[PDB]
Amino acid sequence: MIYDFTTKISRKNLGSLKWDLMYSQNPEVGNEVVPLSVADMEFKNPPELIEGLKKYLDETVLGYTGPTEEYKKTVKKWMKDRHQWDIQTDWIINTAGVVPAVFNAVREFTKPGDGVIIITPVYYPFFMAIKNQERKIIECELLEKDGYYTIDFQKLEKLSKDKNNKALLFCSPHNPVGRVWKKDELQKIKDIVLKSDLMLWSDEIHFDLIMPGYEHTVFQSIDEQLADKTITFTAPSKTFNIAGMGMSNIIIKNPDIRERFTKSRDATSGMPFTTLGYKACEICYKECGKWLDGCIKVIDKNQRIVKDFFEVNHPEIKAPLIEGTYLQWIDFRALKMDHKAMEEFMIHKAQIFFDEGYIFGDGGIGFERINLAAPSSVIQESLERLNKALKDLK
Amino acid sequence: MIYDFTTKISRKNLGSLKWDLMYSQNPEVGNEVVPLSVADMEFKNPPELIEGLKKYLDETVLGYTGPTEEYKKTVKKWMKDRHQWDIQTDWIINTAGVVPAVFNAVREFTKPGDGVIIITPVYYPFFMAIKNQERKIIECELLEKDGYYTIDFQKLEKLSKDKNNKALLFCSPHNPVGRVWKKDELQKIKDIVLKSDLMLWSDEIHFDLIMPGYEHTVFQSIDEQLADKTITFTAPSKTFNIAGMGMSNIIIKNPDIRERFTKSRDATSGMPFTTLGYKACEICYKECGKWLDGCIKVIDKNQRIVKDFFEVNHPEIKAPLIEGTYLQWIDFRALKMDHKAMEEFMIHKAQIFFDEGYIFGDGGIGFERINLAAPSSVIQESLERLNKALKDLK
Ligand SMILES: *Cc1c(COP(=O)(O)O)cnc(C)c1O
Ligand SMILES: *Cc1c(COP(=O)(O)O)cnc(C)c1O
Repeated sequence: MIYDFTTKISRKNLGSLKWDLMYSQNPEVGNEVVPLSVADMEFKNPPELIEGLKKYLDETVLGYTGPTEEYKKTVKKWMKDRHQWDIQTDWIINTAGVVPAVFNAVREFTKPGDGVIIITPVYYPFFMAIKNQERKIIECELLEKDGYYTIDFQKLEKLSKDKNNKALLFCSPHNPVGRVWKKDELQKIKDIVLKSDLMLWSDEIHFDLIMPGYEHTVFQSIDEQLADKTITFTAPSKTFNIAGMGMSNIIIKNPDIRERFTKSRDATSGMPFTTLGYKACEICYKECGKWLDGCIKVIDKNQRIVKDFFEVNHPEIKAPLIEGTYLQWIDFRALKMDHKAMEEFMIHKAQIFFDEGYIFGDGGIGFERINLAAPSSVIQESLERLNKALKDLK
Repeated sequence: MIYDFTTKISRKNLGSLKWDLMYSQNPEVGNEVVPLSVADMEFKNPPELIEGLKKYLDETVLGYTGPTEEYKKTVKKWMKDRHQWDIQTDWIINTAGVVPAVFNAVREFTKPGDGVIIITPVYYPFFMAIKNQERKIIECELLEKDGYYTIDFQKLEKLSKDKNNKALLFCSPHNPVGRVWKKDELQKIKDIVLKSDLMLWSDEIHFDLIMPGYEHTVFQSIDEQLADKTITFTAPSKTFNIAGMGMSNIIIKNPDIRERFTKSRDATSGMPFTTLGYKACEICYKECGKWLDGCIKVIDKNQRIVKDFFEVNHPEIKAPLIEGTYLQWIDFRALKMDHKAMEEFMIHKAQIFFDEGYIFGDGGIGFERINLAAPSSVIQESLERLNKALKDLK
């Protein structure tokens, strides 16, 4: 199959939440502008998936649908071959998206007033899943040194000792800083977790999007006792740009926890009957491996394009390479602009639409998250607009 | 076009909930057997839909997607053209299925211990939506005389006086009895509702599947004040056999009720991001009207086959014609077999898989619901199989 990561596509007036958001923020945005905000790709989906879905549409009946044993086997096989992770078919529980699964986790395993620990700054829906259900957000801020983010273990161990805290909501790879947790880091966290009564909710939706050289370790794969009280969220959506196919594979080893998560889901959302969602995931894992390799190559090229751009044109702004995800963390703090001013400038002066750093927590103030999943030429067009805007800003 | 309502299809090992349930119940079931239980059709989807979805796939990106204004106008046009019902586009709230919407209504407009009135026997998920959320199921049993079901207005009024009951969860057309409510019946229910603090939740998922000779009336369309406190559940799933596309259109006129409903949805399932869900509904409404006409004819043709079948071979068993839906209600109380025992007989001796009447409430004990949405030849095969089983039964 021949893949395309070069065609500049347009998603204007097509129901794209990302594009509609851009036009809503700046009605005067040029027609040549492409948003680099929300985490979905500016690439057509894998050809095999599209051809596969069309083939399926000619065979199937779009009725009440559930996962086939083959589907489960395919997900189990992906975890094995791609992550040296041994799971069983009956460990897989499906939800229409990871966020709803997270909301469900909080709903079922905690009560109002209970605390949930998250490492910040981080993917904003985490905050929502907690406080929106009246639970307490317990922040364990990341330590940062010259752009490199690490875990505050002393503080984390302290928080785990607080009986009111019922679980650790973990992001791995960690959005938006692009960290792919090292084995030693995961070991320290594992010890803290097993030492307390904390449950482990590990969101590893970005675990297939790792940059060259780095290695992802499925958290619950390093210890069976840890796995006994862990809920791991996975899905093919971020990997193959199918967030609009709504299908997630939540892995839960413990029968008691699994059955509680399922009961709760069945009272809110219910079981996913989306036939194409099941098939899309199967097709991706079975046939879209080569496409993913090519996608990662382009992303790696793009993070280097960004890094180079600032080293050459505006050295005080830092865009370090990331370890995972296709979301790069750019440090604009040297501009000495508060986050509201930055946002205003990016949207109206540079017409570059990032996911403003501050939305991920106060630790993101001064930073900008750029979506690298676009053609290199598109990234270049955007940086040049920024270039002229920054120069004008003088 | 050439619409196929004759090809006997097989959905074995394809993830069909209906078929898998069948095999689970009778591993020895013959390969010639087709289930007539779960409410999805044993027909392939509308040609226009399939060609439209394939075309859409060649042009779209499967990312985070929301409804377009065109989508909304199309939903509005369908209500206007097909039901003489004037709705506004901002009245439309989307969910991934009607059942989740019902759970949402119960969770947001009532509290634990509150009562929700339902007219039984009825679609079983209704019971679950209430009971599994710690709410009280308040049954208002339908009156039955020679097969025809009517509303017990006296009981409904009595129950409406209990301030603990917060709403009436209505099914129109009514599954599983097949009643399409007359304006006279709806007006009488309305007066009872308007004189109380009862909210109205009208599940009208079957309102496009009306048999010749009858006409559905959207409940909230008969009175503006009733509409002010009514939540109407609609979707294209039952109509075009796309329960596997996960897209429902919940119509809520009142701004405050709507806002609350949406808030409740966002705290549990969030909005549907399904790209194909929105497109499938728009295609069906715009291009699949003729297919639907052909489908209803076969359903009408089949219900008459069932009716005549019993009158000729087992007249003590009654299967009267229905007014709406494609689910026919059969009275098997003349066999004097307790339900659990009768189910056993149907599953193993006759190898006919109905939706056992008792599952819809005690009022269904002794009845069987047959899915008419299948090729006429398939209905005949099934009936002939039960015929032998019945005779041998003696
Ligand atoms: C994108 C993203 C999700 C995905 O939600 P889906 O609805 O399953 O696509 C969950 N977690 C993080 C950390 C993400 O960045
Ligand atoms: C089939 C049916 C539904 C459809 O539910 P979905 O969640 O949209 O599949 C809802 N209500 C009744 C009365 C039905 O018979």
